[PDB]
Amino acid sequence: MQKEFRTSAYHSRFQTPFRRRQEGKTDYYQRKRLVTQHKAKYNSPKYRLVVRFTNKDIIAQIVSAHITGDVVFTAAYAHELPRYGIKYGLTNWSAAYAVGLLVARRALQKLGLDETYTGVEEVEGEFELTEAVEDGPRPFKVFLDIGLQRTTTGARVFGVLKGASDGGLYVPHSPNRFPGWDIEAEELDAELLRKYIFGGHVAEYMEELLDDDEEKYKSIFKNYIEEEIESEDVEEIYANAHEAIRADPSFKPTEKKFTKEQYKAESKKYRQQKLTRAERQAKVAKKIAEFKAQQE
Amino acid sequence: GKSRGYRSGTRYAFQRDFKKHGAIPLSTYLKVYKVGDIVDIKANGSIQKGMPHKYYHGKTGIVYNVTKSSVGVIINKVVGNRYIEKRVNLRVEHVKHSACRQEFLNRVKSNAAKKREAKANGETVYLKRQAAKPRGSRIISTEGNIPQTLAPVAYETFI
Amino acid sequence: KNTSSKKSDAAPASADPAKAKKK
Amino acid sequence: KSQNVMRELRIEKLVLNICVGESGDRLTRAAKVLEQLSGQTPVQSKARYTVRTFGIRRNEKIAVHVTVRGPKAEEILERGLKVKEYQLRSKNFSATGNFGFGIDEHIDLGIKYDPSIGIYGMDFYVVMGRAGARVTRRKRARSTIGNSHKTNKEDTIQWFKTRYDAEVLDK
Amino acid sequence: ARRPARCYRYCKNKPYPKSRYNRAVPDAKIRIYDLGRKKATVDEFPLCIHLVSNELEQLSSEALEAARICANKYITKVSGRDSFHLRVRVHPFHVLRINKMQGMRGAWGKPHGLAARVSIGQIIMSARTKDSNKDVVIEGLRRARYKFPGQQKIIISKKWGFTPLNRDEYIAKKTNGEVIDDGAYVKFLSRKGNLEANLQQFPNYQYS
RNA sequence: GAGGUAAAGCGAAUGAUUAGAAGUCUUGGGGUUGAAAUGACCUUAACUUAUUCUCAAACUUUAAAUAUGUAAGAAGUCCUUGUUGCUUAAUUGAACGUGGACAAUUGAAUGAAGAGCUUUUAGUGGGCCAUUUUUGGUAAGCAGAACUGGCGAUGCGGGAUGA
RNA sequence: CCUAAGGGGGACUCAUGGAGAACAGAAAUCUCCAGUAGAACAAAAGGGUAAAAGUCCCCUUGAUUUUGAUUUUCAGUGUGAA
RNA sequence: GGUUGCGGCCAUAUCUAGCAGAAAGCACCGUUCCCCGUUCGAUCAACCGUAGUUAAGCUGCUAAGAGCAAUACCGAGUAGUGUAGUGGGAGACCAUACGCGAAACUAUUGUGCUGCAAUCU
Ligand SMILES: [Mg+2]
Ligand SMILES: [Mg+2]
Ligand SMILES: [Mg+2]
Ligand SMILES: [Mg+2]
Ligand SMILES: [Mg+2]
Ligand SMILES: [Mg+2]
Ligand SMILES: [Mg+2]
Ligand SMILES: [Mg+2]
Ligand SMILES: [Mg+2]
Ligand SMILES: [Mg+2]
Ligand SMILES: [Mg+2]
Ligand SMILES: [Mg+2]
Ligand SMILES: [Mg+2]
Ligand SMILES: [Mg+2]
Ligand SMILES: [Mg+2]
Ligand SMILES: [Mg+2]
Ligand SMILES: [Mg+2]
Ligand SMILES: [Mg+2]
Ligand SMILES: [Mg+2]
Ligand SMILES: [Mg+2]
Ligand SMILES: [Mg+2]
Ligand SMILES: [Mg+2]
Ligand SMILES: [Mg+2]
Ligand SMILES: [Mg+2]
Ligand SMILES: [Mg+2]
Ligand SMILES: [Mg+2]
Ligand SMILES: [Mg+2]
Ligand SMILES: [Mg+2]
Ligand SMILES: [Mg+2]
Ligand SMILES: [Mg+2]
Ligand SMILES: [Mg+2]
Ligand SMILES: [Mg+2]
Ligand SMILES: [Mg+2]
Ligand SMILES: [Mg+2]
Ligand SMILES: [Mg+2]
Ligand SMILES: [Mg+2]
Ligand SMILES: [Mg+2]
Ligand SMILES: [Mg+2]
Ligand SMILES: [Mg+2]
Ligand SMILES: [Mg+2]
Ligand SMILES: [Mg+2]
Ligand SMILES: [Mg+2]
Ligand SMILES: [Mg+2]
Ligand SMILES: [Mg+2]
Ligand SMILES: [Mg+2]
Ligand SMILES: [Mg+2]
Ligand SMILES: [Mg+2]
Ligand SMILES: [Mg+2]
Ligand SMILES: [Mg+2]
Ligand SMILES: [Mg+2]
Ligand SMILES: [Mg+2]
Ligand SMILES: [Mg+2]
Ligand SMILES: [Mg+2]
Ligand SMILES: [Mg+2]
Ligand SMILES: [Mg+2]
Ligand SMILES: [Mg+2]
Ligand SMILES: [Mg+2]
Ligand SMILES: [Mg+2]
Repeated sequence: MQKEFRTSAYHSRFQTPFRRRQEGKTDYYQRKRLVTQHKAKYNSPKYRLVVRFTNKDIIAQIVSAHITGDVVFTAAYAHELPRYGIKYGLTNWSAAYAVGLLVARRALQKLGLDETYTGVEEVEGEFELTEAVEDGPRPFKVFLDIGLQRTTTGARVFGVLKGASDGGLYVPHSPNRFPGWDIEAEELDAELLRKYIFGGHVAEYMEELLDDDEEKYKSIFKNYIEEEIESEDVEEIYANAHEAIRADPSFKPTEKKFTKEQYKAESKKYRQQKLTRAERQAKVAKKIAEFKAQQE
Repeated sequence: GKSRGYRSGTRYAFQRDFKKHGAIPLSTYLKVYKVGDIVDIKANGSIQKGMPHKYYHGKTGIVYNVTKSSVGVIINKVVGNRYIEKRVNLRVEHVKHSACRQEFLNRVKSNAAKKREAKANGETVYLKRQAAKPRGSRIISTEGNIPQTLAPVAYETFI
Repeated sequence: KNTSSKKSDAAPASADPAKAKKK
Repeated sequence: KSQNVMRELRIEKLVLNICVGESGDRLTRAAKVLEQLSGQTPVQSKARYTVRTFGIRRNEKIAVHVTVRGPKAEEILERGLKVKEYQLRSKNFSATGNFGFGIDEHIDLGIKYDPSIGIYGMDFYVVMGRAGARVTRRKRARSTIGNSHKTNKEDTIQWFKTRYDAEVLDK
Repeated sequence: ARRPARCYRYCKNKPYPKSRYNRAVPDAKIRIYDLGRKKATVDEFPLCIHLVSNELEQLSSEALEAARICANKYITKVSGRDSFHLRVRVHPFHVLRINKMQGMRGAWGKPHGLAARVSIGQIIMSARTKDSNKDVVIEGLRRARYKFPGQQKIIISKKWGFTPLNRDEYIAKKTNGEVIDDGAYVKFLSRKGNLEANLQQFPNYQYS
């Protein structure tokens, strides 16, 4: 016979964590270190590159934090990529690179720093930082926010990192977390990084799987089969997309099939609504009367 | 043996509030302090750097310096028969804007608005605050409120 | 090779409570 | 619906423990047996504290254990149930829906006997679970499993009896 | 050995209990606080009589034991051992100190005994019994009064036994099915919490 | 704004603490000597659950009174735009400013033999008492603290007499 | 007293209870669940700390240089410490 | 209005036990060549969005639910306290005067609100 643990006193003295920590979504330690600004720069904000991965989507946002809540500057989603020519693999490492490049270009379009700070126009996979222009405004400085996602060399968040850096944004970083970093010989093999930028690993998997298991190739790569897209024309898909991303990085919202009021009215039809006090009092009275049958 | 250390007697003063331990809400790090601001001082026990001395816990002062993570606050402390100007470096976790500014700064605006409106109407308005004055005459209606007579009650034991 | 890492913090234990004889 | 596809019971992991009471050559040979059976390098456990009665000391390498998942876990589990001739007790199932048994000789499993190695007994524990346990094990947004989705003793007992045509005693 | 009680009558010092700071403290002379038929149900002994302090004062554990013994002996001798339930309502938790057992240097005393610090109106002893045994129980406490210093009053309680309800509210809650036995005490019905447990615990609850 | 003492609390954490009641497969034991089955029964003792009496200078959710920090304007508020080697992605800010607007109810009360400032030097550095808070001590015309008022340093009327 | 028990980063979560697994029993090791910290943080105590300040791992020397300002004790002197 | 990403305040949001959830989203889910990390592709890493599911997560509703929050002809102007007397009392302590003024208890009510961006039957 052990003591019941979950007493009323246990609940009384319990201190609930922050709402978004109890959801397991925000690391407030890292958030404090990222967001907090030098008090002698007063109202100049720090800008975060929020990078989040869902099971189907890549979300990249440029955010500054304020007391009333975070405020989005620009945002690029992976589902915007089909507009630019990438329809499948919307969560590749290369799709991450494309989303990072798109958000960088879109932010620079919003600011007006398009002609200045074009970025790395010829992606060869070399490590490079956006250098300031003499006698001109400094490049838009942004710090990377990978959230709760673990830091591994080859992770997809650093694809958005490299894309945003190549898009003209100044994002301070090091190359030892990029795919293709040799940890033993501390130098970056830029050829393998460039391979990863243009979907080289996926194309090589297509080629390696096709001659080793055609049935698995048929199930895994269906969309490619009905589009008649082979490995050798994978690279162009990104290279054109790059160009298209640089041609018009502006955000185009999806035309909505229904209005806000129609959406609200449709959703409001479902979801149960709370009972009035009198209703539950009647329920209690019924339960008391209906308890009368087990008097033994 | 006598003990007189830096944080002596701060067992309860420097405690976190009940069910309020742990991480700092981030509005503390988002507030902006400018030279001349009036701030209340309340030491946070969980941040030990830039922490005030126990004297300044509960004191209010003027910001004179702004640094990377801290502000300098001027406090006047009684030393004998005069005040001495004290300059304390405090991280912003132990600092909060004083709410006494916002009441007086609003009364200045209200007086300015009232003055122009009376000026607009070509009349006069009085802006000085007044203490509560004795109440005027009044008439008490007894419809539904005829006086009920009370008497002191006898002594009883209820144990 | 590989060995288990100490998840616990009872460094100056070297014994444990509840471990009472005759129980 | 209680008859949903994602409510399917299936093995999460199998953990093989050999708690040889000492350190040195014998523990090394137990580790060799475990690496032989699983094909994976096992891991050695250190004593949390010192007990003179058991002849162990703190941080002395006592036991060795290994975790296997997938088809190999299934093969090892049925290989061990053959030694038990498919007959466990009701007391062998925990309230959380996991079960275990312990063999006494490792050559009964069906591996070659070596005079240098000798025979070691072995401890088997199977961790049961339905789909969606990753919620409780992932880094971000970790939560708990709903009551109906929880694994319990009765469901595991019935699933074992159905899937292996075995008998669960209770003496 | 023991000084006269006049040396410790008044609450001059702060409470000095047994703790991790004083450990060599003797035991109180009083160890038993409930006497008579302590297992009797609430309905058996409706009448409650209190011995109440009219002093802010300290009562030694020796005096508590002596008065308890006197009252118990008298009431069991006159009315029988099963005619009452006596409860001592003050526990001696304050440690008195003695110095000599030189001069005033290093004069912090050693634990010497125990006393209960009582206020004005604080109940010292309560006796629940039947009505017909009133004059007996009263006379037991009046004798016990002699073992105490200061002024004490014998007050007949308005309530049923040791319950907080008047002798009329208890009958109302009894005929309404709002009271169940709990051994020597009772449990009352609550209109808060799990409805099913409340209904199960009080089957005879005439709900309105 | 700060505070953690008085009070209060313990079917709220920690620690101390009286009494029953109902329950459990490590019940702690005795009997039924059950042929032995640890599988019942009578019992006391453990724990668990909901209760019960009483407590804390070095316990506490709560939480005073008295006491305490700051503010109540012209050195204020607002508008426009000058300076920098600091800051910002910036034409953003930071600080100091030019120019303009708000006139005696110019922004609570009450008082003010006016406010502010400097130099230099005496004596002193044994104290004691009263109310209240308060520590050691059985206590003391004892010893030791807190705030104030006194005596010392002070006569006068009263307490007969008396710092 | 400490080359880490200093510094940075990362991953993990402690005391304890319940239910289970050959030898294994009150105490060896393994598994799941619960677990507001009931542990641990060199040392006396208090405060503080949970995707950490605790446990483990990796890299290190900021336990470095030049001197000013400030806080406590305060005479607003020194010293110590920050 | 729902959902997601990032949040402010940090339980009216937590905890327990049931039930329900259209659309999109989210999620579980499938695989191991590649970067990467493991005793274990469980976590972490990567690939497919292809084979499946709302069972779980998440969300909403239910509960004389625990907790939390708010309110008060609740208790109570009680306890305490600032100030006063050549007040009472041997004392312990108490009453009164001018002020300030609790906590527990009791009852009732409520159970996240909201900012930026994107999206949806
Ligand atoms: Mg981090
Ligand atoms: Mg000492
Ligand atoms: Mg001291
Ligand atoms: Mg405080
Ligand atoms: Mg330090
Ligand atoms: Mg300081
Ligand atoms: Mg006017
Ligand atoms: Mg340790
Ligand atoms: Mg051994
Ligand atoms: Mg004393
Ligand atoms: Mg005695
Ligand atoms: Mg008497
Ligand atoms: Mg104190
Ligand atoms: Mg008290
Ligand atoms: Mg008290
Ligand atoms: Mg209380
Ligand atoms: Mg017997
Ligand atoms: Mg301008
Ligand atoms: Mg001007
Ligand atoms: Mg006023
Ligand atoms: Mg002078
Ligand atoms: Mg002089
Ligand atoms: Mg002088
Ligand atoms: Mg002099
Ligand atoms: Mg002199
Ligand atoms: Mg003298
Ligand atoms: Mg002298
Ligand atoms: Mg007096
Ligand atoms: Mg007086
Ligand atoms: Mg004296
Ligand atoms: Mg006087
Ligand atoms: Mg003299
Ligand atoms: Mg005089
Ligand atoms: Mg005279
Ligand atoms: Mg005289
Ligand atoms: Mg006289
Ligand atoms: Mg450390
Ligand atoms: Mg370190
Ligand atoms: Mg470290
Ligand atoms: Mg860390
Ligand atoms: Mg040094
Ligand atoms: Mg000194
Ligand atoms: Mg100094
Ligand atoms: Mg000084
Ligand atoms: Mg100095
Ligand atoms: Mg100094
Ligand atoms: Mg609405
Ligand atoms: Mg909270
Ligand atoms: Mg759907
Ligand atoms: Mg996987
Ligand atoms: Mg992964
Ligand atoms: Mg669902
Ligand atoms: Mg569902
Ligand atoms: Mg409720
Ligand atoms: Mg409730
Ligand atoms: Mg008074
Ligand atoms: Mg008189
Ligand atoms: Mg009064």
